[PDB]
Amino acid sequence: VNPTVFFDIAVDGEPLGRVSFELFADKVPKTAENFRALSTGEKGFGYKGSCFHRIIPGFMCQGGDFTRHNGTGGKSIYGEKFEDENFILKHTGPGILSMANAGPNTNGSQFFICTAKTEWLDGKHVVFGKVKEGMNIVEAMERFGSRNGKTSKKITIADCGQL
Repeated sequence: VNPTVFFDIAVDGEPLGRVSFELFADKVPKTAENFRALSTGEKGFGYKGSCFHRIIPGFMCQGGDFTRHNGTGGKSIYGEKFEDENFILKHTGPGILSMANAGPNTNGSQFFICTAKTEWLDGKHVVFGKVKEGMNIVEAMERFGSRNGKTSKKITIADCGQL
């Protein structure tokens, strides 16, 4: 019953593979719905064509800034920001999908895919999904990151939607 969405990833425009995510709409419905709708584009804006602007191997892949492409932009389907819905779910290991923010109750569209256990983010970032298929594709993306987060090739969401 929880929705599944997919990203088709490209590296300098060459297809890499597909990642799918289960979104925990049963526990964080408002946060899950934002990501779902941005993945389908159904409200007229969303993730298709956007990049992963920050990738730190052994930590996380960050994306979702579809307005400024660098970590300073994005917006949710509810407005420019929305509240921290709850902190029921924790950052338990690789494959966790969590919201980026700039302080309490500042969620927009940016997110990150953890590639390690990040327990120091518990209670500060809302966890709302996990990788279901294609964790190997996330691992492949990670190799284009660097310690300061700048990517060596352009990592883009070439297509996305709901399965």
